[PDB]
Amino acid sequence: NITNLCPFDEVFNATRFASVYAWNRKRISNCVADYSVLYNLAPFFTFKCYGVSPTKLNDLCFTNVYADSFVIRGDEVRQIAPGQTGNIADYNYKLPDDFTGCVIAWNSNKLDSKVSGNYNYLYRLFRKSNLKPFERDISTEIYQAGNKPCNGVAGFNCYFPLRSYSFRPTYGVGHQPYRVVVLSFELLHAPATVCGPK
Amino acid sequence: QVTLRESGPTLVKPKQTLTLTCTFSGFSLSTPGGGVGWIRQPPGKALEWLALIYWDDDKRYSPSLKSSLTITKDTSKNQVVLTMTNMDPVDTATYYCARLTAADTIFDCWGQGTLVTVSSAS
Amino acid sequence: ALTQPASVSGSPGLSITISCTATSSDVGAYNYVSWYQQHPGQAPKLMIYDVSKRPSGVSNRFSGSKSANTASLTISGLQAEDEADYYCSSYTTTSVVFGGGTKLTVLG
Repeated sequence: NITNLCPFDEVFNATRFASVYAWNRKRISNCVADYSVLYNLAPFFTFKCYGVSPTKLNDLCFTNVYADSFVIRGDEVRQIAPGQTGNIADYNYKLPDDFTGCVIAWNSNKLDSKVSGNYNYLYRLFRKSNLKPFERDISTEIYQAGNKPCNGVAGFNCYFPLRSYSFRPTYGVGHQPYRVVVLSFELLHAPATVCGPK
Repeated sequence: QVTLRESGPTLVKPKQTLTLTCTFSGFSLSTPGGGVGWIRQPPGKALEWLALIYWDDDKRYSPSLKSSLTITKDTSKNQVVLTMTNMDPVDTATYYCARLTAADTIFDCWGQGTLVTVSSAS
Repeated sequence: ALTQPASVSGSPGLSITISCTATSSDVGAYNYVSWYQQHPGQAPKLMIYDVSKRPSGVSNRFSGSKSANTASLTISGLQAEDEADYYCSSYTTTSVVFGGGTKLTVLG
């Protein structure tokens, strides 16, 4: 008994979407969530829920929904699945192997790819240990290998952790930008706050 | 209702700097994916892209000309300014400013274009 | 760059095609390509953006195709008010190429 629409237009229709290592999080609560509205927007070529039954989802209440958003490449969308190796599922954004949520990834090469490359999306490349479930590495320190100390320079054995995606419109499907929004549903023992139309 | 009107002096002395401006009305340049560029068209020749600006102050230029082309935005008054130095008597052409709505729609709406000539005559 | 046929003739009503070959293929996947029309004395007007798409205000007489790496503008049902210069433009790895020109001569 809430009778209020959730602000899904703030995580699916935002001007500045997110970064890879600085993925945005907008927790939703105390509102009615009708996921069918997602079928009227741009064609979502990737809608793979993991334990959520995407079809007939309006008839399901949720306790705490966490909507995370970021932008990745094309061949790296398959790493947002719960449990996978690679480069962004180990040092940028990793999901637990209990993820009862939905990953919606849509191609954004129409507005997130400019001439000579869009360098406004950075992804982490060098990190000591693998990223733990739901950890955001907002820090950027010079990755000094544990052999010889380094300083604020760049050389043969000393480099920078973050890299720069080059989203050019002359790239085929796989290197084009893709906006990915993951909805994590708690569904634990607690009074629910987000339900559907019923 | 997109309207892109060019301005600036048509006649320019050789070896100087242009001040070709483009007033755009009917859209906001802050839209994600938008942008205003410039296309040169010599008399009796083909089109050639010169410069381009985006919604995040990103300035792209042609790889052949990067030491003279300078584009800037003045969204406070909706006026994109383009300045190029070292005007040679080969740049006499009809300059256009077209809006780049998105990456898929390359320069959909064009302006009217101004004939900029480079001649030592009065 | 992009090469186009210089002169193209067409009888009133028949269908013609304009080839946009990407010689020196640094164009990449060649995903986006837009065809503009320019009448003598006016500004280039976009006829058809990406090969399967049509802007509001253009009739179904214009269509686009791309067999393997060559864009083709199919114009069917020619009229007297169609003799204009057509330009195909795509994206390169570092610039925005605009190709050459193509003059349509509707005899009669």
